[PDB]
Amino acid sequence: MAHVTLQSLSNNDLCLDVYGENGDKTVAGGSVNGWSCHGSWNQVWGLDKEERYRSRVASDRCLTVNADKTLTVEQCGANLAQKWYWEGDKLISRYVDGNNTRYLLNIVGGRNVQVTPENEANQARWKPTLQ
Amino acid sequence: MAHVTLQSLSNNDLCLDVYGENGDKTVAGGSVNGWSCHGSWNQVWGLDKEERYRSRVASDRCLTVNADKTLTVEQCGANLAQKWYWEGDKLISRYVDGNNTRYLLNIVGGRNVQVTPENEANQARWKPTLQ
Amino acid sequence: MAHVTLQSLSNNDLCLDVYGENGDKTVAGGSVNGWSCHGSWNQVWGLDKEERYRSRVASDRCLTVNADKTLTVEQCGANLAQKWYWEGDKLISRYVDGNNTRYLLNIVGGRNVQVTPENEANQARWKPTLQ
Amino acid sequence: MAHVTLQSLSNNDLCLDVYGENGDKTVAGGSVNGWSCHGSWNQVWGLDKEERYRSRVASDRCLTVNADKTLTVEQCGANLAQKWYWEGDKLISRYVDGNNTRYLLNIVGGRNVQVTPENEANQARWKPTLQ
Amino acid sequence: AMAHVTLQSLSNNDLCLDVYGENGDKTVAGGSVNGWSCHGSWNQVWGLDKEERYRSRVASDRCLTVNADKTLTVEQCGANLAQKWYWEGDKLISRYVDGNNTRYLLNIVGGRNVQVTPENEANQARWKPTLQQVKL
Amino acid sequence: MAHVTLQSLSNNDLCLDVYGENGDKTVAGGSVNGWSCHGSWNQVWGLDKEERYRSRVASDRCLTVNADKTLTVEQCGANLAQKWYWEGDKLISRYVDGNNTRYLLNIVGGRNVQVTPENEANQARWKPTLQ
Amino acid sequence: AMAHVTLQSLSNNDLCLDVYGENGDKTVAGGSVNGWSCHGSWNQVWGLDKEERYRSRVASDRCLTVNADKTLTVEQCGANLAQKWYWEGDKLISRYVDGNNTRYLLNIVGGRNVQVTPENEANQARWKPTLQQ
Ligand SMILES: CC(=O)N[C@@H]1[C@@H](O)[C@@H](O)[C@@H](CO)O[C@H]1O
Ligand SMILES: CC(=O)N[C@@H]1[C@@H](O)[C@@H](O)[C@@H](CO)O[C@H]1O
Ligand SMILES: CC(=O)N[C@@H]1[C@@H](O)[C@@H](O)[C@@H](CO)O[C@H]1O
Ligand SMILES: CC(=O)N[C@@H]1[C@@H](O)[C@@H](O)[C@@H](CO)O[C@H]1O
Ligand SMILES: CC(=O)N[C@@H]1[C@@H](O)[C@@H](O)[C@@H](CO)O[C@H]1O
Ligand SMILES: CC(=O)N[C@@H]1[C@@H](O)[C@@H](O)[C@@H](CO)O[C@H]1O
Ligand SMILES: CC(=O)N[C@@H]1[C@@H](O)[C@@H](O)[C@@H](CO)O[C@H]1O
Repeated sequence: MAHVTLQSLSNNDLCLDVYGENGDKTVAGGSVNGWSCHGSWNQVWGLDKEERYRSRVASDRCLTVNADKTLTVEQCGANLAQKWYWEGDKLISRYVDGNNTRYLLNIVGGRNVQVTPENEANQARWKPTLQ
Repeated sequence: MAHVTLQSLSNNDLCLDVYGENGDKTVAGGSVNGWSCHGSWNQVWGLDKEERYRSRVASDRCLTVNADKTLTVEQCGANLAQKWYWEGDKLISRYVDGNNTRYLLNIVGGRNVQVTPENEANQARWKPTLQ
Repeated sequence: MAHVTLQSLSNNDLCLDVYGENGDKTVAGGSVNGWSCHGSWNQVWGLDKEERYRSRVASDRCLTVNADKTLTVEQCGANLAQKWYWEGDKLISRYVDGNNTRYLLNIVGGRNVQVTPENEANQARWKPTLQ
Repeated sequence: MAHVTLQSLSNNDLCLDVYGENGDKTVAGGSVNGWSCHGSWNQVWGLDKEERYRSRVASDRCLTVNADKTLTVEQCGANLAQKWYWEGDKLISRYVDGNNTRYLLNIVGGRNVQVTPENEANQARWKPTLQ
Repeated sequence: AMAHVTLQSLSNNDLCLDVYGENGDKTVAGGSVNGWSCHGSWNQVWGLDKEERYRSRVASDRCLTVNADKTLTVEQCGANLAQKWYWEGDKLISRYVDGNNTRYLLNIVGGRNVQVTPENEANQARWKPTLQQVKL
Repeated sequence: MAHVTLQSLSNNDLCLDVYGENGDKTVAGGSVNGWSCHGSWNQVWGLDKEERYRSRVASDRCLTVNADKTLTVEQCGANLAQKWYWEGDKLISRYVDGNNTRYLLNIVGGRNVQVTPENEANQARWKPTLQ
Repeated sequence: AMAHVTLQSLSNNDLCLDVYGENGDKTVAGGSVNGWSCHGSWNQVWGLDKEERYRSRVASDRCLTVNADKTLTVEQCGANLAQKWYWEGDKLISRYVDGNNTRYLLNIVGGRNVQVTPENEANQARWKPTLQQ
């Protein structure tokens, strides 16, 4: 498995970053958003055999689409909300709902990163960058 | 032969699952429907050389299309109702009837899984996943 | 040479089968038709270098189209009535006559296998199946 | 050089056959026509580097278009009337004349084989069959 | 392996991308980059690294960098898209982004001045990376 | 270099032939025309690296297009009138004039062989045949 | 080790690119280049180097050069696009640029005169790099 940073190509310096909870980067349920690139453990990810992006902050922390379309790290499971695949420079969630849309990883403003309907995902270019 | 789980890509957590008959998963004629993924043996399957999906619940149990379009596990034979092939993420039965239609493995509501005429199969995406 | 059964994809359970004559399945001139699949000696065939389908029932027995379009096993010779080729899942005779048509291995009714002019051959899908 | 029989696909049992003259199959000028296939030497042919079809009846016997469009075996020379090429199942002579036409090996009635203008050659399908 | 190249214009009969430096010193961080006639010295040799940065051979840790005013400098190497470059045929394209919905191309904007320019206006923007033997 | 006869496919027996001058096949300026095929040295040719067809009649004799479009053998030089290339069964001269047409080796009547404008070259099929 | 080629026209039955030189001296810098019948002497032999220059065998350091007025000379070798050449099929195309926004092609412009000509006017512009060795 390749350890990578997930660096935005829609912003001059933003990487996908485990904010954590109250300084604690290792906590289950910790928030994920954007930050200037520095490649510390909370910015390194690995894509496993189940299409989950595992964080290097600790064991058993997977990038997770939440109901409100925000991002956290959570214990790894089988949910499609934890599955990801690439199409060119688009990073797409396998998450499904009644809206008949694919959801793309996308900068929604400032350092906020969420998933956004494909048609409306305007800052959704990423590069998996080998550490 | 590769042992796989058959996970839905049309539902955020559904796998093809041997319910059995009265809690007994090994019974011939036991029901097959959907359930959340946990990869126990009643959710593991193997596609043999005769295009049958063998269940790991016990020997000689093949995924079978019934006349009412529901699914069971039965003793393995030559019937087309036990034969399956992939097209992309669609899992297609070789079963024929008087409808000039192919039948696709499909979620028809809740955790109910059946085969549905191709034109009407709108929750019929699956991913075979190595165990 | 691959030894196969010839199973219909147009009928849920029918294989090309040597019936024989009066119980005797080794006799030249023995009848060929449809039966449920069991893979026993009288359902096993092999396509030779001369495009003949040889039967496992005895040496020197070839699948043969007759005048009236029924099928028998006969001694192997050079006649086009004994030559067969595949186009996708269609199995076609090289037999010629004055009727401006190709003849396809086909099911008419439910139990009777014969060859049929192509344009009327509505249940003519087959699968050569190893073992 | 691969030796073949030249079997018709427009007739259920006809091969190109050196008749000879008065029982002698080896004689120069000997007639060529059709016969049921038996694969003896007077039905075996080889395409040489000059595109001549050499008969196995004897040395130096090539399939030759005569001025009346009948066929004989003759001593091998450079004339286009001895040159042949395939195009699908059509076997075409390089013979030229003022008729703006290609001449195809063709059954013209019964066991008579001649070459015929392409737009009128109705029984002109052949298959070279390896021995 | 990183190839040492000159970046020669195909839109001007004799212009290479060149570290001007400052005050005669070609090694300074923040030194200007523009065009000059080709001579292939170290301040004209470049190498594309695994992070898509064009490193100058003039000194360690000098990367071709798009500035806010679209001029070019060499700067200490980091992660910013302003230092990332990719080829499409003979166009050398910056990964720099802003609100103008455009790609920026390496472009001669007049005389020996080289900047990046919006794609639809980049008329002297053809380049050839040319393998250059480097003397130690 | 591969020695060939240049045999016509537009005439049942014609090969490109060095006639010579006064019975002498070796003379520079000797005429080239057609003749029945016998494969003696005045009918054997070799295409060299300069695209010249060298005759085996004698050293330093190349097939040459003359201003009047007749053919000779001449001392080998650099002129395009001595260069030839194949497209399919057409043999084309590199010869140029102000008419902006390509010239093809062509039978123009009986055993007369010349070069002819491409559009009008109707007996211009050739086969380079290995000796 | 550059392959020895002549640059022979396919638009004229016998014309090669040829260093005329000056007053019989084929080695001189700024020597004129035009056409002549093909004889393969060193003033007609060329080599394409790694910088896309056609070097003449008349002397060290002599490259085929497009001049401002579109005539051709041999000159000391340098980096100028005016000395760079590439092939597309039987067209030999210069990298020279100017204000006209055209590619320039090696072209016969009358008798033995060879220049470069704008692409869409170049009617005697077919060439074959012909191997000598
Ligand atoms: C080096 C490091 O961990 N820095 C983190 C940063 O990546 C980001 O997560 C931020 C969120 O507020 O907090 C910082 O402490
Ligand atoms: C771990 C396990 O076997 N769980 C099964 C489940 O897969 C499903 O078959 C369900 C049907 O009602 O019954 C459960 O007991
Ligand atoms: C089990 C078995 O072999 N059954 C054969 C069947 O294949 C078919 O040929 C039939 C025709 O009457 O005869 C049976 O004896
Ligand atoms: C076995 C054999 O060679 N049979 C030949 C047959 O091929 C055919 O040429 C025929 C002509 O009338 O004569 C037979 O003797
Ligand atoms: C030999 C050399 O380095 N020449 C440089 C040139 O490359 C360019 O940078 C110029 C900037 O004004 O200064 C010159 O001194
Ligand atoms: C064997 C031989 O060389 N025969 C030549 C023939 O090929 C042709 O050139 C003819 C023209 O008149 O003259 C003959 O003498
Ligand atoms: C054999 C030889 O070198 N002849 C040259 C010719 O190549 C050409 O350069 C010409 C220009 O006027 O001058 C001649 O002296």
